[PDB]
Amino acid sequence: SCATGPRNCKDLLDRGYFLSGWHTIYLPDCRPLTVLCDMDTDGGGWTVFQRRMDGSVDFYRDWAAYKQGFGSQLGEFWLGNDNIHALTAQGSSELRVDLVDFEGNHQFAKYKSFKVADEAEKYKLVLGAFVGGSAGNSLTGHNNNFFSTKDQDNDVSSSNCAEKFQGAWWYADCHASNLNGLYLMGPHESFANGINWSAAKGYKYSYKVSEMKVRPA
Ligand SMILES: [Ca+2]
Repeated sequence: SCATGPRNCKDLLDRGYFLSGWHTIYLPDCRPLTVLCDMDTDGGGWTVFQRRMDGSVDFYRDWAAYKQGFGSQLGEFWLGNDNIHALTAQGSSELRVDLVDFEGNHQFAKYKSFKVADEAEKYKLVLGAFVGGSAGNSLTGHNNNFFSTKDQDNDVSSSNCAEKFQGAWWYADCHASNLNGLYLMGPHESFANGINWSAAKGYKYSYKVSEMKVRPA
């Protein structure tokens, strides 16, 4: 129950769950949620809120879809903005982004803190210092931006970034990263509308794998 249950994947790691997989955690208001724990990468204890791997799931979705979450525990998913807010509300959480290209290269980026606000604040990103990683830094430029989807434009562009770049993100005008973009399978001719992390592979290369995950700082 909520009284003794784990709050996140680090609690689960501490209790001896050493394999990655789906486990029940209890959010701050006691709402139970099934989450994916990455117990392997970089010490383990990471709660995964976004996964792309094969293009099986459509990510070009509306506000309601991103709010509640969508996809599959067996594959690709977005955990949901209400869930991500709740998970990052208590304490301080570090963010790790893991990427794999189509050539087999693994790259990563790490940030010292990560929070998303509530729906009233349009799931605004509150991002701490870049730590490092082979992927470089394509998220700091998104700090303090609201989340936007195709049907709800909260970006700082005269354009509709989510529609123009075919994703959903804390778009500014418009992006350095676009991990909820189209699954375009490596090099693409269209500009900046793929699973792009521009500090590493630029605006015309879409990654094979994306994983976004959090753990107590
Ligand atoms: Ca706009």
